[PDB]
Amino acid sequence: MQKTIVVELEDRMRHPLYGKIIRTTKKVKAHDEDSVAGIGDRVSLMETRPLSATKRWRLVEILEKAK
Amino acid sequence: GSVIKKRRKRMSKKKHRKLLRRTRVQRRKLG
Amino acid sequence: ALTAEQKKEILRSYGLHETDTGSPEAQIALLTKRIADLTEHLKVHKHDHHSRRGLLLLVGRRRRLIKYISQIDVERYRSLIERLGLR
RNA sequence: UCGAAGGUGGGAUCGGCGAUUGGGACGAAGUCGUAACAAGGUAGCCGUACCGGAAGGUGCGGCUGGAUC
RNA sequence: GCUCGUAGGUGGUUUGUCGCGUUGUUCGUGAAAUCUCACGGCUUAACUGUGAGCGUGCGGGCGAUACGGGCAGACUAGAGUACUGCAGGGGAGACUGGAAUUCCUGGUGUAGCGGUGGAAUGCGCAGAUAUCAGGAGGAACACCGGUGGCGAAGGCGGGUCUCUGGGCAGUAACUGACGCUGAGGAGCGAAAGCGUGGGGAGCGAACAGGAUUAGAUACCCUGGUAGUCCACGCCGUAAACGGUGGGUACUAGGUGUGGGUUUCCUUCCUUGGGAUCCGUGCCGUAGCUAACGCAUUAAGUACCCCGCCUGGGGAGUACGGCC
RNA sequence: CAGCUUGUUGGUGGGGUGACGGCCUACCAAGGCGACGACGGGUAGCCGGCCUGAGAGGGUGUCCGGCCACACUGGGACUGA
RNA sequence: GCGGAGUGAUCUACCCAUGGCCAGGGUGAAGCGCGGGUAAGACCGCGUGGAGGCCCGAACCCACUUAGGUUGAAGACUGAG
Ligand SMILES: [Mg+2]
Ligand SMILES: [Mg+2]
Ligand SMILES: [Mg+2]
Ligand SMILES: [Mg+2]
Ligand SMILES: [Mg+2]
Ligand SMILES: [Mg+2]
Ligand SMILES: [Mg+2]
Ligand SMILES: [Mg+2]
Ligand SMILES: [Mg+2]
Ligand SMILES: [Mg+2]
Ligand SMILES: [Mg+2]
Ligand SMILES: [Mg+2]
Ligand SMILES: [Mg+2]
Ligand SMILES: [Mg+2]
Ligand SMILES: [Mg+2]
Ligand SMILES: [Mg+2]
Ligand SMILES: [Mg+2]
Ligand SMILES: [Mg+2]
Ligand SMILES: [Mg+2]
Ligand SMILES: [Mg+2]
Ligand SMILES: [Mg+2]
Ligand SMILES: [Mg+2]
Ligand SMILES: [Mg+2]
Ligand SMILES: [Mg+2]
Ligand SMILES: [Mg+2]
Ligand SMILES: [Mg+2]
Ligand SMILES: [Mg+2]
Ligand SMILES: [Mg+2]
Ligand SMILES: [Mg+2]
Ligand SMILES: [Mg+2]
Ligand SMILES: [Mg+2]
Ligand SMILES: [Mg+2]
Ligand SMILES: [Mg+2]
Ligand SMILES: [Mg+2]
Ligand SMILES: [Mg+2]
Ligand SMILES: [Mg+2]
Ligand SMILES: [Mg+2]
Ligand SMILES: [Mg+2]
Ligand SMILES: [Mg+2]
Ligand SMILES: [Mg+2]
Ligand SMILES: [Mg+2]
Ligand SMILES: [Mg+2]
Ligand SMILES: [Mg+2]
Ligand SMILES: [Mg+2]
Ligand SMILES: [Mg+2]
Ligand SMILES: [Mg+2]
Ligand SMILES: [Mg+2]
Ligand SMILES: [Mg+2]
Ligand SMILES: [Mg+2]
Ligand SMILES: [Mg+2]
Ligand SMILES: [Mg+2]
Ligand SMILES: [Mg+2]
Ligand SMILES: [Mg+2]
Ligand SMILES: [Mg+2]
Ligand SMILES: [Mg+2]
Ligand SMILES: [Mg+2]
Ligand SMILES: [Mg+2]
Ligand SMILES: [Mg+2]
Ligand SMILES: [Mg+2]
Ligand SMILES: [Mg+2]
Ligand SMILES: [Mg+2]
Ligand SMILES: [Mg+2]
Ligand SMILES: [Mg+2]
Ligand SMILES: [Mg+2]
Ligand SMILES: [Mg+2]
Ligand SMILES: [Mg+2]
Repeated sequence: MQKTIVVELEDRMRHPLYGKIIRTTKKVKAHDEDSVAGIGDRVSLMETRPLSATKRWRLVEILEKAK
Repeated sequence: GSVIKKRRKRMSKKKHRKLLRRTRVQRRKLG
Repeated sequence: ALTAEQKKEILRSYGLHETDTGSPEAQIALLTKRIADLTEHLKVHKHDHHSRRGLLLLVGRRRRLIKYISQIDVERYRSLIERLGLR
């Protein structure tokens, strides 16, 4: 989808009453000034000003490329 | 006397099946 | 079914080094052979349910093994999938 | 152009009533039986099927939450 | 009901790293009021004010890596493969064996047979029952047979052949955590039942007659249709029960029985004694339990995951929906 | 309540805004959300607090205070920071 | 009306042999391919295909309604459906 990237975030947090550690994910959008990205691509991101309706993130650096 | 608990269920199920057999036709098939 | 001299001829062709018989690839190979022959056995004898359950057991085993190999290394996954047949 | 309201239409969905009809619960010193509890007088239950005013009966398989040697 | 398996949850031993969880400290925020502590004043109080906690949480920085988590690895102990053996009613298909029941044909032979608590209906005198020979057909497979074996469960035995699944033991050859469980889902799932087509001996819901009885829509008798059997689909339920979900570790023993392996009198044959693995029973200690009882096959001691319960009826019913 | 989404998901050039932004528009691609509950149905202002409780919890959101929404019902602009 | 013997299936009923005819639209069965789905299938989505006493509708074959005709144009028709 044309210079847009989707990063699936991760977070773990203490369950409020049963006290377990719940694993909760996200699916969020980040920018690509260059539209090169495979599937996988452990990458990092930081916030920006919105560039679309649900755009809030930007890719900063790509590491351990999709193998 | 644990069989009594089975007999109550038996009677209820028996009467329900008897009602269904009384109405397996447009008595109930329409509805 | 799958006598010794019948399993060796795919042990050399699918196992790694002249004695490998328990690697992911080897296990996929002979499970696939077993599933093939047992599917022939089930195309005849349509209603041999107790052996068809054994077939599903082998299928589940091979599915766990293919997911194992796809996690551990993906190039060998690709090679084994091309040289056996998937989907 | 967009536009609330309005109009037209076919659906969706939530309710009320409804001749008639079905079961449920609770009531009373009613009528017909006696099905279960003892081997409860044919051991009883489970599923299923058929039959019977009614409990129930019977068939098939099963259980012991029954017996016998 | 059982199993497989998706998401998820959970995960053996070890090395190094990250420091996300976790954890330490500080900074900031967590308004005021409220609540708590101490004083102060409204005559005390309620109420108020001031100072100190609360503000459990969150964001930044600086520490840590014991545990959890990510990553890069390693190991064989879990798991799986290989090899050698082993037991078995595990399954499917085809062919096939004998007893027995029924019927038919004939031989004999005559007045009963059958059945019951006692009878009658009924069968027979047109030749029944009985007996002999032959034949047709269907179903189930005596003795083996067990308390046993196998299968996830449901279930599974006449024999032979063909195909086929699982399980157990031993070697340590191989892989190297690939495991466990499993919401949903899928498959299998006694009997009854349903569809189509076959088959139909015996049995036998329904039905009919006889009997019993106050009645007898029953129990008993005489017949007897579906069904029971087969092929292929459907159904998806059972006291589908051990009324006990799966996995794993540990916690006296005693005694059977089933399948392996291994050491001592080893040729004293004894096919005794011991150890070990996997079953399968009984009895029993600790422990547990309301008690009954369970008790290394736990209902004990623990951990992981799932299913389920929250008084009895109404009701596993109505409505909706799916099949 | 299992399929919801077409200006919906993104991009480009524009427009527009105080400001980023499908906020709007022309074109291009066909994406985004969801079993961690989308979409839907019902109910409801939220909170520091208040009630209860040993606490965790359960109920509740009235005085005070903070935030939001509304102003007969529904739709829209103007001035002006 | 009865009987005997003949005549008739150039009408009509059925059948037999051999020919002919059915504008134009529409729908979209099996089958066959590709893809998804899983191990394999089921199954599903697309195409393709062109089935059917299939649909609409001329010719053609009928004859439902209605009006007309009813000393008819016609001893059974015409018009409109
Ligand atoms: Mg842009
Ligand atoms: Mg008692
Ligand atoms: Mg009424
Ligand atoms: Mg009684
Ligand atoms: Mg009874
Ligand atoms: Mg009696
Ligand atoms: Mg009785
Ligand atoms: Mg019964
Ligand atoms: Mg009866
Ligand atoms: Mg029985
Ligand atoms: Mg398993
Ligand atoms: Mg599983
Ligand atoms: Mg998983
Ligand atoms: Mg994990
Ligand atoms: Mg660990
Ligand atoms: Mg004072
Ligand atoms: Mg004071
Ligand atoms: Mg105060
Ligand atoms: Mg405060
Ligand atoms: Mg091992
Ligand atoms: Mg066998
Ligand atoms: Mg014989
Ligand atoms: Mg016969
Ligand atoms: Mg004779
Ligand atoms: Mg005879
Ligand atoms: Mg290795
Ligand atoms: Mg489930
Ligand atoms: Mg099934
Ligand atoms: Mg059956
Ligand atoms: Mg049948
Ligand atoms: Mg029937
Ligand atoms: Mg039949
Ligand atoms: Mg009888
Ligand atoms: Mg009778
Ligand atoms: Mg067969
Ligand atoms: Mg049940
Ligand atoms: Mg059973
Ligand atoms: Mg149960
Ligand atoms: Mg357990
Ligand atoms: Mg044992
Ligand atoms: Mg004991
Ligand atoms: Mg207990
Ligand atoms: Mg209740
Ligand atoms: Mg129901
Ligand atoms: Mg319904
Ligand atoms: Mg547009
Ligand atoms: Mg643009
Ligand atoms: Mg712009
Ligand atoms: Mg309101
Ligand atoms: Mg309390
Ligand atoms: Mg308020
Ligand atoms: Mg008020
Ligand atoms: Mg007013
Ligand atoms: Mg202005
Ligand atoms: Mg004449
Ligand atoms: Mg003639
Ligand atoms: Mg002619
Ligand atoms: Mg002629
Ligand atoms: Mg056409
Ligand atoms: Mg087609
Ligand atoms: Mg037609
Ligand atoms: Mg023509
Ligand atoms: Mg003509
Ligand atoms: Mg005609
Ligand atoms: Mg007329
Ligand atoms: Mg005409």
